[PDB]
Amino acid sequence: NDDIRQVYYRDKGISHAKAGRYSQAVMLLEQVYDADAFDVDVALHLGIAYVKTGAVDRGTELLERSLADAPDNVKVATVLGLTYVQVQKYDLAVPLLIKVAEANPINFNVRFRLGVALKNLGRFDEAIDSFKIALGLRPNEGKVHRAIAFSYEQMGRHEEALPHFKKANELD
Repeated sequence: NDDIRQVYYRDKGISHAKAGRYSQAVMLLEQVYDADAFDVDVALHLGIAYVKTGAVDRGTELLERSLADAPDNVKVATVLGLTYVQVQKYDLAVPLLIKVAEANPINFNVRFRLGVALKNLGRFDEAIDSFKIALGLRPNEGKVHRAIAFSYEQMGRHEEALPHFKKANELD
């Protein structure tokens, strides 16, 4: 039968998604995804693959349905949170990325994107906090020194900004 074939496309699809083979994931997972037999692992992996292959609205919507179906799933909160940052819905990204950072404290990208979201919302002290954690993870990331410098500057904290601007220029 096709049911066992179907199981094979599903797992291979999910595995393409996880490896960053996003086009191949879309090709496989479109053939398995079923909206009235909803499987959150397929939905979440096809969802991020859509966002990555340019079908941003279609993917966001699958990610949002995944969030409705599985409110505690950290993988969904990861891909949806980072997608909201990519589309500038900073509002909606913050709660999601906080929860993921609490669950995976050495996920650098999540911590950084949380800092970015907070910054763009004008929550500079919170932003700074997240940027210091991001620098503890990767002390030589130029982009974090630049973001934290800007955030300290926005608050009038020039003394604290200055070595971060010097470091971003050293790593440049």
